Amino acid sequence: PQKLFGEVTSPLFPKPYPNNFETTTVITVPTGYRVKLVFFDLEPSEGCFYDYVKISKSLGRFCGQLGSPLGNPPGKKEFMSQGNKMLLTFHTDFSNEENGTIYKGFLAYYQDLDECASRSKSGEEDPQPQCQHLCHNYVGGYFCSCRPGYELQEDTHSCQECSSELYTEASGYISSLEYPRSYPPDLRCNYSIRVERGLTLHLKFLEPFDIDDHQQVHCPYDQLQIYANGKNIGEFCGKQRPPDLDTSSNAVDLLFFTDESGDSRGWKLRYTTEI
Amino acid sequence: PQKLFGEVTSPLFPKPYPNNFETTTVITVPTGYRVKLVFFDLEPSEGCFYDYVKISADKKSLGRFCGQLGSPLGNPPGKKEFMSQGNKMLLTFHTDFSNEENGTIMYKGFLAYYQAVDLDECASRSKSGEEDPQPQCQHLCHNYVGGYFCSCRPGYELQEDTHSCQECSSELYTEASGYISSLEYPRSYPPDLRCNYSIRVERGLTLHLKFLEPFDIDDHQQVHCPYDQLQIYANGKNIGEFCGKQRPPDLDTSSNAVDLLFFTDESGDSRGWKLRYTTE
Ligand SMILES: *[C@@H]1O[C@H](CO)[C@@H](O[C@@H]2O[C@H](CO)[C@@H](O[C@@H]3O[C@H](CO[C@H]4O[C@H](CO)[C@@H](O)[C@H](O)[C@@H]4O)[C@@H](O)[C@H](O[C@H]4O[C@H](CO)[C@@H](O[C@@H]5O[C@H](CO)[C@H](O)[C@H](O)[C@H]5O)[C@H](O)[C@@H]4O)[C@@H]3O)[C@H](O)[C@H]2NC(C)=O)[C@H](O)[C@H]1NC(C)=O
Ligand SMILES: *[C@@H]1O[C@H](CO)[C@@H](O[C@@H]2O[C@H](CO)[C@@H](O[C@@H]3O[C@H](CO[C@H]4O[C@H](CO)[C@@H](O)[C@H](O)[C@@H]4O)[C@@H](O)[C@H](O[C@H]4O[C@H](CO)[C@@H](O[C@@H]5O[C@H](CO)[C@H](O)[C@H](O)[C@H]5O)[C@H](O)[C@@H]4O)[C@@H]3O)[C@H](O)[C@H]2NC(C)=O)[C@H](O)[C@H]1NC(C)=O
Ligand SMILES: *[C@@H]1O[C@H](CO)[C@@H](O)[C@H](O)[C@H]1NC(C)=O
Ligand SMILES: [Ca+2]
Ligand SMILES: [Ca+2]
Ligand SMILES: [Ca+2]
Ligand SMILES: [Ca+2]
Ligand SMILES: [Ca+2]
Ligand SMILES: [Ca+2]
Ligand code: NA
Ligand code: NA
Repeated sequence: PQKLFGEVTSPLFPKPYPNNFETTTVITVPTGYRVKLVFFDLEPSEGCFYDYVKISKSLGRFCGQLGSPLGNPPGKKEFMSQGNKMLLTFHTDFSNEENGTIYKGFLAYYQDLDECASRSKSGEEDPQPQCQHLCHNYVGGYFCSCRPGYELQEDTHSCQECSSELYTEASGYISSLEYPRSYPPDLRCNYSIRVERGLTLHLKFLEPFDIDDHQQVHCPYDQLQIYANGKNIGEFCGKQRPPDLDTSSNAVDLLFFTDESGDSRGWKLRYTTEI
Repeated sequence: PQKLFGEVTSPLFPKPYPNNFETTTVITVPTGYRVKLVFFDLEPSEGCFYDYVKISADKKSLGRFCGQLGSPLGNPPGKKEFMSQGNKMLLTFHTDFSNEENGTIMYKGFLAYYQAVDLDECASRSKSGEEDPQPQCQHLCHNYVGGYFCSCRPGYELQEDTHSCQECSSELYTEASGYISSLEYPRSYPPDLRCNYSIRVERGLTLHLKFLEPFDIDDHQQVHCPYDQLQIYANGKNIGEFCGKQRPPDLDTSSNAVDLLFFTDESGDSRGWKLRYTTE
């Protein structure tokens, strides 16, 4: 159910616990949270065979009076669960007169984290919430966010096609995915711009340019084809920047033909207007 | 109202921002909480005079910055977390009349996110525990969603302020053998208290008594017990005004019911007293 916090009396508190008893109380804090727990007048015993409060994978089993040394006394230390569920167990054997010739009990209190905080043991072995770029530590679970562009559909894990990234402004910057790091392969991209009618576009490339090339046949691996006003104007590849050009039109289409194994760095560009 | 999370767009996003503009968006997450905020394509400038985004917590200046992302020496913010002291967040967006720098006329804007992570004053204590308002607990406290409350001494529950953790009205005991001590042994006793601990055993028995060490009640050596008094009423009548440093001796009650009473001074130096009782 819905449990902010609560109090667990050992049954009959503060009147002593009845001997011969084993009752379990189970916390169910809201799912996706961690529980907190603090306070113990019971019978000490080495290893707590006589009496013990078993509490949780297993946290511990202890017994004993508060200010008593060599009685395994638990105290008031915090201990957080990994998941939404907490488990208490109370066991008192038949004798509260152990070490005989004839204990009140215990009254405690109970009350979240995010796997982006420290990636407990690994990122790809537990049920994968992790993200390559980043994630956020919030109250109410955890969601993801990546390097800007598309918003990584429903799973929010992967950080994702180039259908139409739109741009209808005069001058802008366009870079390949994740520049200057190695470019992503196996992509058929289209960057299209239709500028306000009555202009041509002045173009100026930048370095280091990087597309894996072949010096015997130009651009078998990757291709960078440029379609002007509806027609083909160049298949570029290599490492050194091609020279500046003028379009003489008000609208264009750019496309990217990449390989299936990326070693190179990429390509970055700038475009301006002139009347 | 009810605000889990949300995003603050520079007006007209992703289309560029209109110059001559100053719009302020204020987060009001539920009270008793903190806001968290992370992401910026704006105009860099030394000191962010041209354009700047001015942002602050409860009642304190966080910062004012600007500049493009991969730009050094532009005071660029990034996506770093910054938590408020309080429940209310304050964003301010300022654009001067000129974004047209280098003869190279223009920035998309900014699209951010804010959350409502709780705060629990039992987690830490900024500079001290006794200097911040309503010091909720001396002993311990609890870290919960919606603030923090306290509780002490499994008897009474620390009246209205829920700060102090203090009275001995009637602490009852109807068991055979038990241990009784002054409050907070072996440490020094609280003075100025009129306490009454009484026990009535099932009829047909007497009670054997055995003190424990070291006994301590502030005394005077010429006339006994001026500051503190330890008066003991058996079967309804008085049996002793005891004080000093050495333990009194064992006794036999000869009754099925008794009454204890304690007269404290208003200044404690001693430690206290501990005892054990059995049946016959
Ligand atoms: C990269 O991305 C660009 C994006 O623009 C893209 O260019 C676009 O190509 C497509 C190709 O399908 C064009 O779509 C249609 O093209 C029709 C051409 O007709 C010839 O070819 C047909 C076969 O495809 C053939 O059947 C015909 O007989 C003829 O031979 C055209 O008829 C059609 O017209 C509609 O256009 C728009 C919708 O885009 C409608 O609305 C108008 O929109 C514009 C703004 O876009 C404006 O605001 C107007 O006011 C508004 O009315 C319109 O009413 C028609 O119904 C349609 O155009 C795209 O037009 C073309 N985009 C352009 C020209 O801007 C590249 O090809 C991509 N590169 C790739 C894929 O490699
Ligand atoms: C420390 O704590 C003890 C408490 O144990 C306390 O002793 C208590 O003193 C008071 C005195 O006010 C007793 O209360 C009543 O005493 C009546 C005596 O009557 C004489 O004195 C009156 C003035 O005090 C005077 O007006 C009369 O005319 C007369 O001269 C007595 O009659 C009365 O009887 C009622 O007792 C109980 C309520 O206590 C009633 O209910 C019963 O309760 C028990 C369990 O408690 C059980 O469940 C029964 O089934 C139930 O019926 C009953 O009906 C009578 O009406 C009442 O006793 C306390 O009794 C007395 N407690 C004792 C003796 O245990 C000390 O003074 C304290 N010391 C401090 C504070 O320093
Ligand atoms: C166990 O026996 C009695 C309990 O009646 C106790 O007094 C004694 O000290 C105990 N033995 C120990 C502590 O060795
Ligand atoms: Ca027992
Ligand atoms: Ca979370
Ligand atoms: Ca390559
Ligand atoms: Ca501006
Ligand atoms: Ca709190
Ligand atoms: Ca004294
Ligand atoms: Na690249
Ligand atoms: Na004391």
